[PDB]
Amino acid sequence: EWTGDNTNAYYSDEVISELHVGQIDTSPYFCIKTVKANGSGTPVVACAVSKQSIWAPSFKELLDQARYFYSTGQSVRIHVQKNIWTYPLFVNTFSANALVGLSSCSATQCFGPK
Amino acid sequence: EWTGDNTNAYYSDEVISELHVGQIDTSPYFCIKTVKANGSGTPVVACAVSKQSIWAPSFKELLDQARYFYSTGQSVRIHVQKNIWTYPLFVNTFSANALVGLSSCSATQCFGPK
Amino acid sequence: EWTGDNTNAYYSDEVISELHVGQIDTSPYFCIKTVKANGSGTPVVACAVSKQSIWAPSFKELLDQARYFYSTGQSVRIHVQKNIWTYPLFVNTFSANALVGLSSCSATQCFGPK
Amino acid sequence: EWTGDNTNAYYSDEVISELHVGQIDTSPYFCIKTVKANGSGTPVVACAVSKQSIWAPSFKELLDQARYFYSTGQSVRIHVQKNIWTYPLFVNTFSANALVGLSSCSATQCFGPK
Amino acid sequence: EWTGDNTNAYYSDEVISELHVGQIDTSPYFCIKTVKANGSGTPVVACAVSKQSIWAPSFKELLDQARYFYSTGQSVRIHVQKNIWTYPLFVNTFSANALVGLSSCSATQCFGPK
Ligand SMILES: CC(=O)N[C@@H]1[C@@H](O)[C@H](O[C@@H]2O[C@H](CO)[C@H](O)[C@H](O[C@]3(C(=O)O)C[C@H](OC(C)=O)[C@@H](NC(C)=O)[C@H]([C@H](O)[C@H](O)CO)O3)[C@H]2O)[C@@H](CO)O[C@H]1O
Ligand SMILES: CC(=O)N[C@@H]1[C@@H](O)[C@H](O[C@@H]2O[C@H](CO)[C@H](O)[C@H](O[C@]3(C(=O)O)C[C@H](OC(C)=O)[C@@H](NC(C)=O)[C@H]([C@H](O)[C@H](O)CO)O3)[C@H]2O)[C@@H](CO)O[C@H]1O
Ligand SMILES: CC(=O)N[C@@H]1[C@@H](O)[C@H](O[C@@H]2O[C@H](CO)[C@H](O)[C@H](O[C@]3(C(=O)O)C[C@H](OC(C)=O)[C@@H](NC(C)=O)[C@H]([C@H](O)[C@H](O)CO)O3)[C@H]2O)[C@@H](CO)O[C@H]1O
Ligand SMILES: CC(=O)N[C@@H]1[C@@H](O)[C@H](O[C@@H]2O[C@H](CO)[C@H](O)[C@H](O[C@]3(C(=O)O)C[C@H](OC(C)=O)[C@@H](NC(C)=O)[C@H]([C@H](O)[C@H](O)CO)O3)[C@H]2O)[C@@H](CO)O[C@H]1O
Ligand SMILES: CC(=O)N[C@@H]1[C@@H](O)[C@H](O[C@@H]2O[C@H](CO)[C@H](O)[C@H](O[C@]3(C(=O)O)C[C@H](OC(C)=O)[C@@H](NC(C)=O)[C@H]([C@H](O)[C@H](O)CO)O3)[C@H]2O)[C@@H](CO)O[C@H]1O
Repeated sequence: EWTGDNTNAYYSDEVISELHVGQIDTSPYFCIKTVKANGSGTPVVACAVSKQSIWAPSFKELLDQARYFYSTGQSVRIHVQKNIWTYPLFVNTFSANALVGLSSCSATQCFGPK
Repeated sequence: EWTGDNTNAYYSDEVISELHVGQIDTSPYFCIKTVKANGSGTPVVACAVSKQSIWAPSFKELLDQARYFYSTGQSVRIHVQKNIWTYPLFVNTFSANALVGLSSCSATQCFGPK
Repeated sequence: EWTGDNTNAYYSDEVISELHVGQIDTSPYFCIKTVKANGSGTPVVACAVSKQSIWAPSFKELLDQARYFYSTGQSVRIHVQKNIWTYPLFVNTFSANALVGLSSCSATQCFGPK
Repeated sequence: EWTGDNTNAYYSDEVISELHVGQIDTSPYFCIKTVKANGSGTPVVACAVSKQSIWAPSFKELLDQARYFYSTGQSVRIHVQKNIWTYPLFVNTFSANALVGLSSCSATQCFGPK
Repeated sequence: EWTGDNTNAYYSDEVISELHVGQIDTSPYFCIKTVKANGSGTPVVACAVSKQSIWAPSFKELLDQARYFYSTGQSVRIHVQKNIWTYPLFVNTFSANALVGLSSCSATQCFGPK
């Protein structure tokens, strides 16, 4: 597997606008909400769950990176894999998207699989 | 279990006003006090204990996130489970509330379960 | 044991004024000096030593918390257990106090045991 | 092996201009892009992969250091070993350069091997 | 062993002016350069190597504390043990000094062994 697999999806020129940390079924997790830097479109929501999904190994790196980009408010590219979380109340509150990568998009092009 | 279970409690539009770190029964722990961003109402006190309660797996994530929101002063929703801690002097000093989640809040929304 | 045991000592409305990191007898350690926010009294010195004393598990959390409170200069309550470190040259340079807790302070109270 | 081995390459007076975090083959990884502080020349891209290459032990230290230099915008020397990554879609998105070191730069000389 | 032993050396009223991270012999390492806050004297160079020397247990604490004082720019006392590193290319790039302690300095004194 790779963040850049064509079976994953991404959204460019986004800003991380909200951050949540919690626990589910023994696993700490976090979710983020992103919106278009320019105010258009519909929010993207994605979550990472410790020790859950094939993306578990990157949980801490992604949590730290989401925090960094959340604090700067800079434009970024969000990489997700759809339809991963199945807990229905969790999905209704957040989404089924697993967060699988984060890329800066500084005044050029987003620096990630494209 | 889940942060968002309706058997937990939450308080929206709060700011983390105080922070404490210590140790109990060989466990590092921390506590936070939150108040409404507008100053109304009664403070909420909640703690996390690294090796105790079903919420122990999220100790480090919650500590880091509480430290972050404390440093920014921004509005949050705090999620707790009531009636968890049992050492009477500890409960007298802080509360029986276990901290189980933290969500950032906009002016109109909080990004977490409700 | 507990930070809040009445056999420990604490000092309210202190500012962390100095910070030192070193190694002793295979153990990284840190020491802080604190002085009353209003100028009265005598400095307090306390240290935490990795993998040494009953307070060992808290070493990392306390070091991180002391760094933060040191960086802000805010008024804190420092909790110690006296007469723990016995290395006489160490003691003479620093103190025999083990650091066992740190609490933020408001105008009227500090957020921790008393 | 050593960051400073003469079989590695380095580029002085660079500014980290992009940062990317993801996962590949069960391993967290990050990539950075740097450009000459004066705008001449062409960008340098290098990546670290937490579980891969002889440089894996330094993954966390390099990621932490990269994030700090990225946040300051200061001029740095980036040290790489060429021709390490082999997955073609990864190489063509980023490069085959393994990141092996990062040095601050004085106004006249960078603090590291040359 | 102790940071404060007779056989170690120290330099007061310094500022950490440069920082380098790398890897050698499978071990992450870092080096710092310090200069007198008042511009006088000769710079001090010292390194820490994760799996090497009797000071290896303090690697991460010294890294974090070096990074802290580097970002604040405040004046410090740097403690070293001389003639530790032996690989000639490394010593000639950096120094044979092992970093063994860091102490905050006020205008009149430093908070550490002397
Ligand atoms: C640039 C211009 O002249 N006019 C833009 C127009 O290009 C906008 O269309 C988007 O532009 C951005 C530029 O970075 C992207 O190219 C975007 O493509 C993606 C994206 O990177 O966000 C590709 C992505 O594809 C994949 C395989 O993941 C799309 N994701 C999915 C699941 O399909 C997303 C997604 O559709 C969008 O992000 C919105 O959700 O787009 C272009 O679509 C256009 C957008 O309003 O406005 C002009 O100003
Ligand atoms: C409520 C129920 O369904 N059954 C109760 C059960 O909860 C009672 O309480 C726990 O019993 C266990 C023994 O199996 C423990 O004694 C526990 O005490 C501690 C603990 O060691 O876990 C003491 C601890 O105090 C200190 C100084 O650390 C408490 N920590 C704090 C911060 O207060 C913890 C903590 O409250 C719990 O671990 C949270 O889950 O509890 C008892 O609370 C049990 C016996 O008293 O009987 C049942 O009927
Ligand atoms: C070299 C050989 O003996 N036979 C070749 C062989 O090149 C092809 O197999 C690939 O090439 C070698 C075989 O060991 C590489 O090790 C590579 O393995 C990885 C690895 O898992 O370590 C693949 C990995 O790709 C992914 C998606 O993770 C590479 N990672 C990246 C970011 O590119 C790493 C990495 O390059 C090295 O670990 C660097 O040290 O190598 C094998 O997949 C084989 C066709 O499969 O053809 C033979 O001729
Ligand atoms: C203006 C005036 O009235 N007096 C100063 C006078 O204080 C100077 O003496 C130096 O002052 C600084 C104050 O922090 C230090 O005390 C310095 O001593 C050390 C030091 O702490 O840096 C002690 C150290 O000793 C040991 C055993 O490590 C010395 N290190 C070594 C390996 O020998 C270092 C080192 O020699 C210096 O830091 C410079 O590299 O000095 C006092 O020497 C006095 C001379 O500077 O001039 C007046 O201005
Ligand atoms: C009695 C006699 O003949 N020699 C001893 C001897 O024990 C000491 O010399 C060390 O002994 C072995 C021989 O290699 C060590 O391996 C050491 O080499 C390294 C090491 O691997 O630990 C090499 C290393 O170089 C690299 C590229 O990693 C050195 N690291 C650096 C950054 O220079 C380290 C390092 O210098 C030491 O580990 C620090 O403790 O050493 C030989 O140096 C000799 C002291 O050097 O004392 C004699 O009694």
